[PDB]
Amino acid sequence: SHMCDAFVGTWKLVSSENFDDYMKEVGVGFATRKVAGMAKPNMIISVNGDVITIKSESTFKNTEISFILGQEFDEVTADDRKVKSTITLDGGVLVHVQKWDGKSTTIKRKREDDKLVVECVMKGVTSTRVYERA
Ligand SMILES: O=C(O)C1=C(C(=O)Nc2sc3c(c2-c2nc(C4CC4)no2)CCC(F)(F)C3)CCOC1
Ligand SMILES: [Cl-]
Repeated sequence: SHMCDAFVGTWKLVSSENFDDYMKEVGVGFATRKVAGMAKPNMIISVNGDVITIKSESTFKNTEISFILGQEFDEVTADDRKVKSTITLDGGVLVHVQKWDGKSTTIKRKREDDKLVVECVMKGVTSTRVYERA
């Protein structure tokens, strides 16, 4: 067992706040924002040895990353940015930093009660997306 075990499973989106504005800050175009904002993804998190896999599954699009904590990887985001990403565990929080074109955004995942809370931040704009077990 590992601390990361509290994340593993299949999670469904139950609430979203400020996501359109977060996407605007990131640079997502209008049509993608509208379709993304309508999505109700499932988030599937699994671990095999040192490799963590996170899959986001929705209508329109499925995206999946696999990574080792602390080890940078190149990532194509759901909005088609090519970014360089690093994910670490900081005091029980999974912290995902994405860098591209001199910009940065951070996505944090935290277990709070029976929820998986996702906080997305770009400059001063935060979006909070709450998932529950499917
Ligand atoms: O997993 C999340 O809740 C999180 C995110 C999420 O779900 N984004 C989703 S789902 C989803 C899409 C996007 C999306 N994002 C973005 C920019 C903001 C990054 N452009 O498109 C597009 C296609 C889809 F078919 F509609 C399905 C993004 C932020 O980090 C947590
Ligand atoms: Cl780490």
